[PDB]
Amino acid sequence: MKVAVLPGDGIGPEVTEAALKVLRALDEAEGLGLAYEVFPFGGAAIDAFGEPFPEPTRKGVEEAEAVLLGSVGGPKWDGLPRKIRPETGLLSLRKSQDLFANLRPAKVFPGLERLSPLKEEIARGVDVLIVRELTGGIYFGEPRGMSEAEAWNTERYSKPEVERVARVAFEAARKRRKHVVSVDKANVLEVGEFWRKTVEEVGRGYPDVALEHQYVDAMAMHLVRSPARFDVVVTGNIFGDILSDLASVLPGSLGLLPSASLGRGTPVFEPVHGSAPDIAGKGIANPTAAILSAAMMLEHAFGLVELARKVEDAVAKALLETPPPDLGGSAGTEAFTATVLRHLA
Amino acid sequence: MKVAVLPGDGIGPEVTEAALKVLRALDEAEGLGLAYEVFPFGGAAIDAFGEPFPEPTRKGVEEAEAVLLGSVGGPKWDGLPRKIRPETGLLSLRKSQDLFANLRPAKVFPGLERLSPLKEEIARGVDVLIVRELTGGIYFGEPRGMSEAEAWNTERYSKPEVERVARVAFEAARKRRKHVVSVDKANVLEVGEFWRKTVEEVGRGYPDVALEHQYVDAMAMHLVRSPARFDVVVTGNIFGDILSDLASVLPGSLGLLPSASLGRGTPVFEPVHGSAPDIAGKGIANPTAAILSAAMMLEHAFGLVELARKVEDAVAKALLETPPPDLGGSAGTEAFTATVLRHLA
Repeated sequence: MKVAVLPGDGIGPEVTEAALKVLRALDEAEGLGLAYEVFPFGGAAIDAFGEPFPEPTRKGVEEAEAVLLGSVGGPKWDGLPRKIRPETGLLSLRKSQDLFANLRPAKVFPGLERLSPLKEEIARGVDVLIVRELTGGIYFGEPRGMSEAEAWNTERYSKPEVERVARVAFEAARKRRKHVVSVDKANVLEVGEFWRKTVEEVGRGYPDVALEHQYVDAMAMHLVRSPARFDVVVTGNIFGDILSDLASVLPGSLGLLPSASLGRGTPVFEPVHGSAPDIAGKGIANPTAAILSAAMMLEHAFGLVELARKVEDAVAKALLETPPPDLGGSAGTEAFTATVLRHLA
Repeated sequence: MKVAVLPGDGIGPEVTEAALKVLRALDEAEGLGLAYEVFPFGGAAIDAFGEPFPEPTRKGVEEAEAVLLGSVGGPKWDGLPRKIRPETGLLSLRKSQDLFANLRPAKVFPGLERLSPLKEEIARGVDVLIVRELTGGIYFGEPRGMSEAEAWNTERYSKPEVERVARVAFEAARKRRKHVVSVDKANVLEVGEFWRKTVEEVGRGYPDVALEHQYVDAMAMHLVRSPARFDVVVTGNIFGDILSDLASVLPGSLGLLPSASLGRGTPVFEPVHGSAPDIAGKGIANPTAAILSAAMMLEHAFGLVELARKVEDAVAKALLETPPPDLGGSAGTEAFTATVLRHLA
């Protein structure tokens, strides 16, 4: 299990250690054969190499089976030239690995329905995985341009692009509840038609997975009204953005949202929360996302689905017994991780 | 005050009269000078002239200062060829009047928070009005096409298109809580920056209306997290399409949603609910959306903001006191209407 650990800035190092504590334990039990090395990345990397994504790291992730990222960025490095901005390190990582699918789970752990904006009958059971396309669509399609009279942008999609992301969606589904729902606007847009069409074809290869189609506007409604009825959701770029964020407000807290990016190269797992520099070092940083990103790494990168669950359950019960400050608690980073490890046994 | 009443099909004429009953009542007390006429539309016009939007009607809307539409379409005409479909009548009526702005308000009536999918604390105070541009956007942008290997579509906007819709939003804000919120994807799309700068200018014409800009993805979260902080939300076609659908679930029931379509021609005010033939006749039809549509006509078509407010409140109280079947109640259409009419005095 070769893991490249890029802790990053702010609280990154704090929560990453917490995730590593859980992994080191699981290894001391199941005998996974872990083998990690931490690398400088983002702001940290900048202050030592003058670049957010140095070569020793670029090579380190190039030879690791998976990369566990912490946070990146901080008011200090935020105003530099785009070429060396800490955010640019992430783009360069993604690009170098051809990571085209971005996975974002939203789950209302049994017991924390209180935190959800939704009523408790509707939040109870939410566990949706939003798979989005990261490298195409209106966001990158040309032409694009402006004037004083008009502006324009082109949403373009090609077969290979839709097939790739469609496959990660069906594969992901295979490990979950076997239901996929492709989102598009086939009723009005050519690209919608093209998307629906290509997904269907790809769906043929996974006849054991329940496929469904939903227009983006009709889907925006269901996520609020009845999110619990969904498993995997797969959609194009910009719609992936809108649906991911709409899905993220369901659980009720940024600190319990892991994330992942799969593609041709080394997969990247990392929390969705920011660096939170002004709380960095004080301890008290919520490690739920990082630990859950690790859970995701086990499930996806190494396909140990069963262990990923064991971890999630442990952090599930952990959030109820010793809620970290964010959830109105005291359990700091170190204490909380401990309570996870207790249940992990 | 000339109103062209196009009852429509299904419960169309049932809910519309209720509205008209209230408009007559208001006409007496407040000395309005109401002057309306009912013309055949949708299936009814097909049943009489052989087309959904026959010339006699088309003339009526042009002579009128506002149209009060009911519902349209049903099983009897669904099996008709496109050119004659009742749905096609709408497109004809909209196109003919140059209707470019679509106003869809969503509001959680005090006391009826239990229906919302949101928690009572969040869903309380919701009174958001979404203005969406209908004639531009990726929906009708060119170049747009599909092949065997790829599909493309052009999101395109011009100063004339963005300026005219923005104005309807500002004008709308003044009659409301004076705040306006434009939604775009300016951080990555050339059209979004263009939309933002253009709305920013139009905005300098209403120094009183508070203006804030928000990315479409961020807005999808805000409407769920805290919909009670928004007054008028203005945006483009597709984005407006999604946001309206989203905001619609907030109230809890489709029957309480009125809508309007302003433009260069005769404005159109109608309920979002379908024709519901399966209840057309046997009372029970909730006339709320219709009455609200009439109230919407007064504020927007005739500027009687005050008298509009009066109706909204009356109907509001009527919901608690005499809830219609579809709101767990028993009050029939006439029954309900009377209670509304009671509170109008």
